[PDB]
Amino acid sequence: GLFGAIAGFIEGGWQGMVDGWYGYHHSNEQGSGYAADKESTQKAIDGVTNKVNSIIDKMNTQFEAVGREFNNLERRIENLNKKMEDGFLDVWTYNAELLVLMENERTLDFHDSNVKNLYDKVRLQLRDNAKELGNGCFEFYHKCDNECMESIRNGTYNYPQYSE
Amino acid sequence: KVNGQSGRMEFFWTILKPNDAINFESNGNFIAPEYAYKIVKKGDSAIMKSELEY
Ligand SMILES: *[C@@H]1O[C@H](CO)[C@@H](O)[C@H](O)[C@H]1NC(C)=O
Repeated sequence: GLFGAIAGFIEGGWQGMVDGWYGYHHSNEQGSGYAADKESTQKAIDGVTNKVNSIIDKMNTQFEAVGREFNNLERRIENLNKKMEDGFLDVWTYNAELLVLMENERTLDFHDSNVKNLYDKVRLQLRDNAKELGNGCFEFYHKCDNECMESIRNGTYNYPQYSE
Repeated sequence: KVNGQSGRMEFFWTILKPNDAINFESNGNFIAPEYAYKIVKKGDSAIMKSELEY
């Protein structure tokens, strides 16, 4: 995407994650396991919900074309009415389509931003105790069990662990 | 001749306010009113040019 995470430096998405748009997949002696980073998913869910609410409520006074009947010698005023209603409906269709397109753009890029930001959050803690394998994974230079991974998830990784 | 009848009837309409009066006078060609319509309930409505049934 615009930030390079989705279909970028991370190859593709995990079918095995069902409870979050983003997450971790840890593998140590205590097994492997997926986990959802709930907080970032909630940021994204709020984003999308507020976007849908905005789309619904920002065009809640659009235009209502009520019908007016005219005789045969009021062709001018009838045509005025006709092309007026036509023009209003055209401009409001334009507005709806632009909103839909621009929001699709911003939303896809928002998700990309969230993935890149999560990768950066992990990297900024793991600074030197680990090494980037280039595709979204981090190799731990020390031994660290499931509570290590939990401290990484909730954001409290303790840097003093000897790593050689 | 329209419907085999050449003569033409032209109808007019008005709306009397409460407590007011209307006065007709004539000496010919008077298609006089026999009924009228009280406007008992305004509202929000429309006229729909459609062909469907109910
Ligand atoms: C109609 O009758 C009322 C009596 O209830 C009278 O006051 C009023 O003046 C009459 N209308 C006109 C136009 O005079």
